Amino acid sequence: SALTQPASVSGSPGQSISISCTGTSSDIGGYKYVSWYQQHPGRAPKLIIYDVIKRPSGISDRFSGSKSANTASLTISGLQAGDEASYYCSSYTTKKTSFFGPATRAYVFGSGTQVTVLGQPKANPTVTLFPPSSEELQANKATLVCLISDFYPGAVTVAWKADSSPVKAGVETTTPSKQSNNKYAASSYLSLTPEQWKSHKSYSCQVTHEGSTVEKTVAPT
Amino acid sequence: QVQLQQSGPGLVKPSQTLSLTCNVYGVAISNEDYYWTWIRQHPGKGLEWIGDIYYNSGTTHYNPSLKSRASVSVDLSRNQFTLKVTSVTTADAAVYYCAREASTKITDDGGAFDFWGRGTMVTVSSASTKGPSVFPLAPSSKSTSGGTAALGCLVKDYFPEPVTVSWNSGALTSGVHTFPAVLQSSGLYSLSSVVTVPSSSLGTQTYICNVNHKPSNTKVDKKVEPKS
Repeated sequence: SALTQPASVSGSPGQSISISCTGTSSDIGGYKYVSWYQQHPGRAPKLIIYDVIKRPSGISDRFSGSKSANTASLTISGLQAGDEASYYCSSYTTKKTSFFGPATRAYVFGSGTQVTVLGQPKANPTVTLFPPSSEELQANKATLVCLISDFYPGAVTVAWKADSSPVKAGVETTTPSKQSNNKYAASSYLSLTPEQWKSHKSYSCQVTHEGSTVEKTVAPT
Repeated sequence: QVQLQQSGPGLVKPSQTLSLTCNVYGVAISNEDYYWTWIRQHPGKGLEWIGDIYYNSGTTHYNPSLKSRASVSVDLSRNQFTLKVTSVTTADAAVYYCAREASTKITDDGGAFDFWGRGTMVTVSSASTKGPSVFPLAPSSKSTSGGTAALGCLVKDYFPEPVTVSWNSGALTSGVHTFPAVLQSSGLYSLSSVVTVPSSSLGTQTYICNVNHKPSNTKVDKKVEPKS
């Protein structure tokens, strides 16, 4: 029911890129009130185009848009790194509330298109590994915290080791999430007992990312 | 000019009634140029127009998708408007946006949503809420590299999302990083908030994190000192 849109479209810096929004006759094909919304992870949407072509006050000339038949287009020229977000097309439409009766006003949105920028410099993650606090140990809990910030692309591999041997049970690892600076962050958690914590020489957190590996190690002291 | 505040995030039980409020600033709702609209965004999905209201007409309009389970109200004493969705199911859980619909001319049927709100997160679960446990991630020789030192708060065992973490009452903003939460097998969320700071500020300058869990109405203040 939502307007048709490509899940993702990509382009290198400086070049133009086009995002097509396919609709119907009851909207876009019929009405002049098509608009575009930009949404970075994970703030609220912001208006960038309305009435097909017109830009709000404060938007750059880089963002242009057009319409033809039942399809609209958003053309971003002079592409930049900050133009990496989600883009939704919206349109005015009319619908029947009951089976019959006057057609009530409504709005329909698109599925959304993820714009990726090409040729961004790879970044190595800043890794941190916190041991269990005394307070947590007093509560009979124990959680090792492995934090992984500011890496690019958003592909990383985390592993946990007890002393020198790997461990799979008790491991909870977040999926990478986009930061404002277009880099990715993530975190991992190893839940143990105070017994496992105090009955081992060291615990380690390995982070593998594009040929680079980083192993951080904590110990019970 | 326009500024829209939504109510705090929340848990709502199945088959109960969701109710969200939106405070408008910088422009009157009684205005004639603007329809006032509700839109939700489901987790990992596109947007969905819920319904709107136009004051001068007094007419409200809704999306047939909600089977007439949604109603929009207005309160001029505070210049606010509210949404009410009844008999909620798991499919109504989402991030709810409130927006102003503005046209080019009154003659124009439609327009676009120029101004939006930050969004309130609404989770639909019969399970009860739970305030977070706040453990101090203390600075040490481990969370250090030369002139910089990382200290944080572990916000463990809480439900539902979200949680607002700050440091020193929203004063220290330089170097703060809050990671998204893990979803444990138990269903409870957990996240860490770490601030990176100078090394020569651990003994003297104090660091207090402030955790706010609105869904369960919990607010915790924790000081993170160097271990001793």
